[PDB]
Amino acid sequence: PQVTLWQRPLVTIKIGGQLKEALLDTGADDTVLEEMSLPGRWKPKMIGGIGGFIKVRQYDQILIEICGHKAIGTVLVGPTPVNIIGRNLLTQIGATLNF
Amino acid sequence: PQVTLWQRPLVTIKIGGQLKEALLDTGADDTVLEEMSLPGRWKPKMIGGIGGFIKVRQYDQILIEICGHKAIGTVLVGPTPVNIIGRNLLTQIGATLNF
Ligand SMILES: C=CCN1C(=O)N(CC=C)[C@H](Cc2ccccc2)[C@H](O)[C@@H](O)[C@H]1Cc1ccccc1
Repeated sequence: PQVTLWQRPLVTIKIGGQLKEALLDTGADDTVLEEMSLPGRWKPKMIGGIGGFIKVRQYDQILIEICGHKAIGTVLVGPTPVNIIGRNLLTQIGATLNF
Repeated sequence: PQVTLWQRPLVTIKIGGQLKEALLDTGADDTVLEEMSLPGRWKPKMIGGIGGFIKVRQYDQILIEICGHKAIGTVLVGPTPVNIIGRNLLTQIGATLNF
């Protein structure tokens, strides 16, 4: 859909069987979701924001349905306040920005 | 234009007669800018982010030109790694997210 930006662009995602809201974020290179339980193995990596660097777990090959469109990619879960869908998935869902 | 999200959506702003490069960021509610010289009539504020809080100077009624659309709004200057155009301005250049 076209989303305007008078409101936060939130979408439901279904991930790991769980349903969440998540912010569509063209500013973020990566997708980071708050702690939740995901299956599979995983690695520790850390990422920056404003404010500073949080430690996180890299999960690869993980399947998300984002607004129902589907996709697989790396998710980082860790201490965010908001679950963020960043350009690695926004690209598979085919998102664009138009001005 | 239409920005595809393979690469970061960087754009040039002219702000206070200085030329910067910034990120069009749909997940940020405000515009925050690295430290720079502004005509200093401003207030303390603190914005939150990933990985912590940072402390910013709030200026409003700043004219910004973000591509040749001028937009006027509140700008938070402060210790961010990257200049970020958030939704308060994007709505003013009319930007949309689409998929
Ligand atoms: C990867 C996420 C870090 N990040 C943030 O820290 N902020 C903060 C910007 C205001 C919000 C995400 C956010 C929104 C609301 C609450 C918490 C986080 C932006 O929307 C994100 O793109 C991004 C901007 C950024 C890019 C590169 C280096 C530093 C920062």
